[PDB]
Amino acid sequence: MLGFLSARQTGLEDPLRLRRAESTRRVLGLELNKDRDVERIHGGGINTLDIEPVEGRYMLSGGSDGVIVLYDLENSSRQSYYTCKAVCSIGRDHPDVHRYSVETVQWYPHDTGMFTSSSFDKTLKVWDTNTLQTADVFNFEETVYSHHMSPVSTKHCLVAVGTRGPKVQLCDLKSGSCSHILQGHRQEILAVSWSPRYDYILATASADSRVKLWDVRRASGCLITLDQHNGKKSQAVESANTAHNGKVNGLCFTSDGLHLLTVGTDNRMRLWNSSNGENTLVNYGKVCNNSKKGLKFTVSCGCSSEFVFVPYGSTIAVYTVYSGEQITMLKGHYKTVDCCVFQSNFQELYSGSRDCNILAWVPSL
Amino acid sequence: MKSDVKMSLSLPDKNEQVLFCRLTDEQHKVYQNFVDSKEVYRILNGEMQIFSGLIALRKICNHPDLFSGEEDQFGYWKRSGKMIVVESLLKIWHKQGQRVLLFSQSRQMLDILEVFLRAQKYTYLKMDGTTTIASRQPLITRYNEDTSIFVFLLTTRVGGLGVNLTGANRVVIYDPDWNPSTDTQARERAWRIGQKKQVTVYRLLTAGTIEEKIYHRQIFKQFLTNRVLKDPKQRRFFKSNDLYELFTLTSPDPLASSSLLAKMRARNHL
Ligand SMILES: [Mg+2]
Repeated sequence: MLGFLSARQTGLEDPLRLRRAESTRRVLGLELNKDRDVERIHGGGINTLDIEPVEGRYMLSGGSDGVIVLYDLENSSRQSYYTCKAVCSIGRDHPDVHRYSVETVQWYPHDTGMFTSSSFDKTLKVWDTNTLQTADVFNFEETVYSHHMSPVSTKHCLVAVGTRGPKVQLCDLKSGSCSHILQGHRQEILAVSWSPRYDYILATASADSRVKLWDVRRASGCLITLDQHNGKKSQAVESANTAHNGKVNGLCFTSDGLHLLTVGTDNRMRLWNSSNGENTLVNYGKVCNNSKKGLKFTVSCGCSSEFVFVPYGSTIAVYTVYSGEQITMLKGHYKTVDCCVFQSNFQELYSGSRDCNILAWVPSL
Repeated sequence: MKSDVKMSLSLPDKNEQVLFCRLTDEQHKVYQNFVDSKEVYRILNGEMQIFSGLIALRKICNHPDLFSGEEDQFGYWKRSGKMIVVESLLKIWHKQGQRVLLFSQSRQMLDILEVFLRAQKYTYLKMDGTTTIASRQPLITRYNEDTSIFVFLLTTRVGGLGVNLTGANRVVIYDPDWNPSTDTQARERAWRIGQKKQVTVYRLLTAGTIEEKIYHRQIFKQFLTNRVLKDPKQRRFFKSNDLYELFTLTSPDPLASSSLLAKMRARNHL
C-alpha cells in the first residue's frame, strides 16, 4: 500500500492503478460486517435489492410479504457502528401495497425520484419516490418474474417484463404502451436485462433453457440464441441452442456490457460474448442454484479484475469473471440467498435471503 | 394531408358537396313495397340474412332494376332520382366544357349508366373489373391525354385505388359504399399532383333511404378513424344510434422523472 501511494504521488503509475488495485484488495477482503446492520422490516424473504445508480445512497428492497422498503445506506451518525435505517416503506397499510411477493424492484436510472417494482400480483407499479404514491400500473395476465429498465436509455424508457407467459412484455413509461411483445421463447421468462452498452439490446432468459438477445427496435426477431457448444452439436433450430441444461433463472451483463453471465438450474454459470453470443468456455466450476424464480446476481465495477457475486445456496460465492477462479464464499446467512447487489463506490455488497435479513459485506480494514 | 402540404403544392381549390337526391314515385313505390315485404320482416326477426335485403335496397336506390319496367327499356334514366340528378349535372358540365369522373359501386349500375350516356351523345370511357388489365393504363392515359372524351365510367374498386386521372375535373360518386375509404380514394382520383383545374366532388345519396344510412355508417367509421389518425379529441357521432332499422323508408318533406411522472399523473387522472 505504501508502494502504491509512493507510485501515485511520484507519477510512476497512473492513479487509476491505485484505485483499481485497492478496490480489488477491498473486494477480496469482503467480510460480514457486524459493524453495520440493516434494519429488519420485511416479514418475509427479501427477493430483490436495488441500490440507486446515482449517488448510491439509497437501497430498495422487495420482500416475499409484498412490502417494499427504502433504506438509507449512509452512516449519518457519528458512531463507527450504524444501522441502515429504513427511510420509507410501502407497507401492509399502504393502499398501493403489493398483494403478493415483490419479485423485482428497480430505481429509475438517471434520477432517484421514481422507481418501479413488479410482483406476483401480476402488476408492475411505477412509484414516485417523494410522494410514495403509484404513478402508473401495468397489469399483466400472468405473474411477473422480473422487470428491468435500461440503465443507459437516454432515449427510450421501456421496461422489459418477464412473466410466466412465453412472451417478453415491453412497457413504455412514456405514453403508456404495454402492447409490444417479443415472441420466440417457449416457457416462463425468468430473467430480463437490458445491455448496459447498447440502448435497445435486451437479454432474456427462460425456463426452456434458452437465452435470447433482442434488438427491440428490430422487426425481425431475436438477434442471437446462446448455444453451449457454439456449433459442435448443431441442429436446425427448433429445440437446440440452449444456454443451459435446465432453467436459466439469472442474467447479468458484465460492467462494460461486452459479456453476459447466465446462471441456470443445471448448477452452472456461463460467460458469453454479448456481441455474437459465443460461449467463452469459462469454467466457473459448479454454481449451486435450484431457484424456481429469477436469481438476481451482480458483478463488480472499477476493480483491477472484475468479479461476479452469485447466490450459492446460503452463501454468496465470489468468482473472477474472466478466469473462473472462485475468490471465496461469503457465509453469513441462515437460509438460501435470493439476491445480492454491489455498492460500487466502496466495494460493499448487500445480500438478501429467505431468512428475512439483509447482510452488509464490507472490506476488512 | 393536403392541408399541411397544399399551400406548398399549388393545388387548385376543392369542393366536396353531398347531394341528397329524391326517390321518384315509382322508385319510391318499389322501395316501399320492399320494406313492407315479408322478406324484410324475416330479416328483422333474425330468420334470414340481412345481406339480401341490404343489397336489394341498394339496388332500388341505384335504379329499379329489380322490376324492369318505347323509352321504357331496361335502366331508363328517368325512373331513378340519382340518374335525373346525374343527367342535369352532365348537361351543365358538358356545356361548361368540363370532364367528369363518374363512379359506381356496382357493375350493373355502371352498365345502366353506360347505356344512359350512349342514349345521350356524350363520349365516354369505361373501366370496371372486366376490362382487361393490360388495357387499363392505356385507358387512363387516353382519358388523361385527349379531352374529347367527356366522362370516365369507373367502378370505385378498380377505378379508385392509386390511378391518376387528373384529366378529369368533375367526379360524382353515384352510390355510397359501406367502407368510407372506397369513396375517399375514388374522390381523390382527381384532386392530385397534376390537377390544373378546380375540382368538385358530388356524392349522390337518396334522401331517407338506405343510402343515407350507409352514409351515416361511414361518417361514424370516419370519425373512429380520425380519432386515431388526426386527433383523439373527436366529437362523438350523435346523428344516430346506427341500429337495424335501416329497412325503413322515410322520404323527406433522459427524462428527469418529473415530465415522466407528470405524464403518468395526466394519463391516470383521465
Ligand atoms: Mg399510389
